[PDB]
Amino acid sequence: GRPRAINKHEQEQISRLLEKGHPRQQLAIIFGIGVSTLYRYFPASSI
DNA sequence: TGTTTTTGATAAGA
DNA sequence: ATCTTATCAAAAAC
Repeated sequence: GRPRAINKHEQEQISRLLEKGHPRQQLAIIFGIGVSTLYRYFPASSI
């Protein structure tokens, strides 16, 4: 199968950053993954 | 060349 | 312009 873009570690962190107000576009770029992926891992309707 | 799993563009959104 | 969501083709792995 294909590996995940972010490990469970990165998920807790990104989750945090997102709650702290970091723009998904910025996080995408930095972690080198796609904005759509972030919206999947963390629905807007969940922050 | 083949399956699986997850990625990421993308279109649509009373 | 923005933001979000689910879809779906295919990249990534083996």
